[PDB]
Amino acid sequence: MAKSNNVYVVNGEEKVSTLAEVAKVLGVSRVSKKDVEEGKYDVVVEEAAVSLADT
Repeated sequence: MAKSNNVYVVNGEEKVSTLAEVAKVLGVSRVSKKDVEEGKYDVVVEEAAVSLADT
């Protein structure tokens, strides 16, 4: 994940401001900021409108 206004896309679906969203699709428990920092999966991070950035 919950950032100021940095939001993600649930593997190309819904937009949520917390990586717990993708964890649903990724079949994982609570994949969070480690995904962003370690680069686990191809999740996109952008303020509000994502799916074309991944900051």
